Amino acid sequence: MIDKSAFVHPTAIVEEGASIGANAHIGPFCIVGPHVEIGEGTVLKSHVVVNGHTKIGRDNEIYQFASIGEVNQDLKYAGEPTRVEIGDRNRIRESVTIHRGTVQGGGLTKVGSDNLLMINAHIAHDCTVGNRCILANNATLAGHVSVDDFAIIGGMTAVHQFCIIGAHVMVGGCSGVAQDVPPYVIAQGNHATPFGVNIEGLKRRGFSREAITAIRNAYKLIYRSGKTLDEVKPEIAELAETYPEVKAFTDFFARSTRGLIRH
Amino acid sequence: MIDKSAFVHPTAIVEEGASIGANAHIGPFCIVGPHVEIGEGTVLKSHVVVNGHTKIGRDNEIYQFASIGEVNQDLKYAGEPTRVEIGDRNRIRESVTIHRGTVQGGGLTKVGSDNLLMINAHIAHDCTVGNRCILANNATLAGHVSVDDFAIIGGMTAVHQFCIIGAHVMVGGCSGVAQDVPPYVIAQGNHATPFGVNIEGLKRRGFSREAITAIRNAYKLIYRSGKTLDEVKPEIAELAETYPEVKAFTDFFARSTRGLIRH
Amino acid sequence: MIDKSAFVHPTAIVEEGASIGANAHIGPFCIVGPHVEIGEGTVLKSHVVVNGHTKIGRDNEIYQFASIGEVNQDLKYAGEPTRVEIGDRNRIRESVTIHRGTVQGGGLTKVGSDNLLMINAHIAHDCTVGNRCILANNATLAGHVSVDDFAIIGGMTAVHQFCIIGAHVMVGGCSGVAQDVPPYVIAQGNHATPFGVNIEGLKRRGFSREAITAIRNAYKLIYRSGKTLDEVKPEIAELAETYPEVKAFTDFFARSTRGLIRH
Ligand SMILES: CCCCCCCCCCC[C@@H](O)CC(=O)O[C@H]1[C@H](O)[C@@H](CO)O[C@H](OP(=O)(O)OP(=O)(O)OC[C@H]2O[C@@H](n3ccc(=O)[nH]c3=O)[C@H](O)[C@@H]2O)[C@@H]1NC(C)=O
Ligand SMILES: CCCCCCCCCCC[C@@H](O)CC(=O)O[C@H]1[C@H](O)[C@@H](CO)O[C@H](OP(=O)(O)OP(=O)(O)OC[C@H]2O[C@@H](n3ccc(=O)[nH]c3=O)[C@H](O)[C@@H]2O)[C@@H]1NC(C)=O
Ligand SMILES: CCCCCCCCCCC[C@@H](O)CC(=O)O[C@H]1[C@H](O)[C@@H](CO)O[C@H](OP(=O)(O)OP(=O)(O)OC[C@H]2O[C@@H](n3ccc(=O)[nH]c3=O)[C@H](O)[C@@H]2O)[C@@H]1NC(C)=O
Ligand SMILES: Cc1ccnc(-c2cc(C(=O)N3CCOC[C@H]3Cc3ccccc3F)[nH]n2)c1
Ligand SMILES: Cc1ccnc(-c2cc(C(=O)N3CCOC[C@H]3Cc3ccccc3F)[nH]n2)c1
Ligand SMILES: Cc1ccnc(-c2cc(C(=O)N3CCOC[C@H]3Cc3ccccc3F)[nH]n2)c1
Repeated sequence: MIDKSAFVHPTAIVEEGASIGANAHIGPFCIVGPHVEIGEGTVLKSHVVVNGHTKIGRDNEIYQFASIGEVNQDLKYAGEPTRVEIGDRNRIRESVTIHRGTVQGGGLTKVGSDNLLMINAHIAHDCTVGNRCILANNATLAGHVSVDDFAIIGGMTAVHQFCIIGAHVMVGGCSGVAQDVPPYVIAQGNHATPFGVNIEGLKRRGFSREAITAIRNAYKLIYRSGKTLDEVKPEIAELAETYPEVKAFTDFFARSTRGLIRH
Repeated sequence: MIDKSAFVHPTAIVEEGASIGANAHIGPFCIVGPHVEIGEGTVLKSHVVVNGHTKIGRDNEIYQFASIGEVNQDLKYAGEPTRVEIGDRNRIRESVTIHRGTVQGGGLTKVGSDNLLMINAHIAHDCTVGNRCILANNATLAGHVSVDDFAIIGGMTAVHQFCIIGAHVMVGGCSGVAQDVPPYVIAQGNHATPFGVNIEGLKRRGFSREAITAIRNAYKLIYRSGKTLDEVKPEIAELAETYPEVKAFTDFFARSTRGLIRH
Repeated sequence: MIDKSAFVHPTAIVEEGASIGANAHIGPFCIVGPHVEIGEGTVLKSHVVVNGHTKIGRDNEIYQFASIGEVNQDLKYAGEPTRVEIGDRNRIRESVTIHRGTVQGGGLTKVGSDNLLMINAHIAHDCTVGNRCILANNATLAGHVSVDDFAIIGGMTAVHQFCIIGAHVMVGGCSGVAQDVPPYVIAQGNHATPFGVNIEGLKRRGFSREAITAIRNAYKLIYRSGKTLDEVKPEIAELAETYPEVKAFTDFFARSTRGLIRH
């Protein structure tokens, strides 16, 4: 159902069954498939393809030549009716691609809210992007990658399948990420290695002096103490008893499957 | 001539003289030039530009915002009527570009069959891509590059002009290839260097234990023996007398013009 | 005003107020905003978006899926009416993006004449590109970058914000530029470092033997003498008293804000 207050350009092709919310705008030469839902106030500028079983939230801005919901590039995919979910107030720039999930990977590619996906960023099948993230130009996620809240990935950088980019991470440009990046960490290189705590990001986001200190101490446990990760996990959990921000490490360790990036 | 069983969307622009085969599908807002031939069952999803003297085989899937047959980026090119040939059952993803040849380089850009060209892959003028290859996102070939059968090139990787990517090669992501890559070799880095035989690929493709052993021994001759390439060529040819798979090296050496990638 | 000799395809959407010059060509499915000016003989092939306060010169060739004048990606930008200027005889290839300026950065993104911007090159807000430059595929400029006359940037290479790529520079592919590159210098790597004078480029462009020698001597002052930049500046200025080509260094030093790339 197309809301009576939505605008659908006469050259756009919105297939019967698509749901277009109030005050949405479907610009010229857009294609919107029959299983697409576009939330209130979302704008497709022009020349946008949205198809598949794809739900898009409110107040998104999707720029020309983006492809949202499309068949993924996993050779295992065979046409099953998988899904994309995109939240609210995202800015999805020219030529961005966001691909539907695979049955094998759980069936869902998900993007949260308030993200900035720059030109030609790629969100592969079964990726999970959180809130307030930035993918710079040509930042490329293989399948099943997690980009956690507030994480930022610099231009030309690619991430190997299943890797986790932890919350508040900053990955430099021109980098290649092959393992998991703990929350709060700066990473750079080919392959990417850790370069300390993203102190400036935490400062700007209202983390206290005490919390940043505890996070730096947890970083030192992981990377400077010389202990094994198995040894430091209970020490990090102990630290989190006083500084709850440190629990992000514990939660991340439980999800990590590829080991941590290391010097 | 447009086959009576082809579908041409009313918004597509197929110029008189284009040949569109049985059960092909030309989606919305596609442009097809008058010297284009599109084979039986091939689909142009939407927003595809195909022009030049360009022949496309059967059962291809070409995704939105791809540009096939276009004027190449070689400053030497002056508008001569050069050609593109594309085979069968390729998957050519969003924003892929495949450019026509140059007179100077032989007049022909060629792609075989059963290839997967991921988002924004670039096939420059006078390139030759074989069968069953994979170019991952943003993989970029300069002019005159050969990508031989079954070779795979990882995301963000670029290849310098005239280089050969040998059969069954695996080039990692985030790499820059400046010299020729012998068949069966894993290559990675900036600039790319060899990292052994692509054993897993050969195993999956039905190579025998004996053949893989011979290929590993030829690899050692090239890279571990410490001899010159001129010395090892007859030794590799001798080995190929028993193990025909090793002849791939001989054939490659004869085409190689840039020297081999080396540690 | 649309010149009576301009061609505007019936499927193109040229908003009232756009200025389209004599013998310009606006191809199918192009969108041209009301504050756009397109000069005599310029061609938009098809599927081109041009908007914003954007002035484009004569005899340009702009290929499909390019976005010229669009809202920039700087989170500081808030919709102010900033500008793009593009000169004459540029070749702007598929998927190139050129974004409008920011008030904070001066309000203007500028491109000169006779440039070749290859597939998916990115010109960010407030960049200044000169004349006769080449950006290869996926070459990506952050905001406020200067690319001076005749400079060339190889494929997959990105440039950090505010950096200057000096006149006649050659930056290799697969590189990441984080500081300023003096005129006449070859740069390569991640991060990019200097590799001597671009002798072949200067030779082809009519620089004299004496001028190239003086430029090589200025390069040695900067990078081989072991002196500080403050010491070498008057020595370079002294050299420029005889060889005016060396004044390019002086002019560059005055603009440089990020320090020079260094071994
Ligand atoms: C420095 C870091 C650089 C990172 C660069 C990342 C670039 C990502 C670009 C976006 C891609 C994304 O949209 C799709 C994606 O990631 O799909 C894959 C899917 O996430 C995965 C898991 O579910 O499975 C697949 O990847 P795998 O590598 O696990 O696939 P595979 O095991 O089927 O191997 C694919 C090909 O590689 C060959 N191969 C494999 C291993 C080997 O050792 N040698 C070899 O040749 C093999 O013969 C086959 O032809 C999937 N691929 C394919 C081609 O099917
Ligand atoms: C770590 C590896 C990274 C690899 C990255 C590869 C990225 C490829 C992107 C796709 C490009 C492809 O679509 C087109 C292509 O490759 O064309 C060229 C064509 O394959 C070639 C051969 O036939 O000839 C040309 O390349 P060359 O480098 O040989 O050209 P040229 O000799 O004319 O030089 C081009 C410019 O470089 C300048 N130059 C050259 C040499 C030098 O030492 N310094 C210098 O400034 C020279 O002044 C001129 O302005 C062609 N180029 C141009 C710009 O005309
Ligand atoms: C090896 C070299 C690789 C280079 C790769 C370059 C890729 C360029 C791709 C094209 C981008 C271009 O079109 C737009 C652009 O460059 O805009 C920026 C604008 O040129 C700049 C100056 O005017 O300002 C901005 O960059 P900054 O990095 O200065 O921005 P910021 O200080 O607002 O920080 C942005 C985010 O980074 C976070 N941050 C910052 C610093 C830090 O230490 N940690 C951290 O997390 C911070 O929380 C915030 O969410 C602008 N960005 C944003 C996202 O607003
Ligand atoms: C020296 C160095 C080393 C590695 N990388 C860089 C580098 C990377 C970006 C870049 O991609 N950015 C996108 C546009 O906003 C500007 C910037 C913001 C940003 C930074 C880091 C990660 C994600 C981001 F969004 N700029 N310089 C610089
Ligand atoms: C550790 C490491 C080092 C270098 N590179 C990598 C790396 C490269 C890719 C990648 O580009 N792929 C495309 C999507 O399918 C997944 C994968 C398949 C693939 C691998 C290699 C070459 C071509 C390919 F198609 N993933 N990790 C990883
Ligand atoms: C060995 C090495 C190291 C670093 N980089 C390379 C490398 C880079 C390009 C490339 O991007 N080119 C675009 C297409 O014309 C061909 C070439 C011209 C060119 C060269 C350098 C800078 C800008 C350019 F336009 N080819 N090889 C090679």
